[PDB]
Amino acid sequence: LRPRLCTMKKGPSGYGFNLHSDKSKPGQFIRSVDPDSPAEASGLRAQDRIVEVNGVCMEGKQHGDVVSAIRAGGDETKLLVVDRETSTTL
Repeated sequence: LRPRLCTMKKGPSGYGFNLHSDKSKPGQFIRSVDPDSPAEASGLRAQDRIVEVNGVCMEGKQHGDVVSAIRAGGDETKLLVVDRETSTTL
């Protein structure tokens, strides 16, 4: 599965997701997505990692800097996200 774009327009309750850091892995991940939210409708899923915000790479950025990038876009955001890697050599 490859990176997917989730495009959403903000409602009165925001987009409807929680963004958080991981214990082990770098990057900002989707903790949860609210039912019936703009976020859910856009295809965003729990455990997704944010790769880009509005076409800008988020690699190496701290949590607050990804949050600011999302907020800076005003009433809309476009998140390029990927699910967690599921490939292991044994």
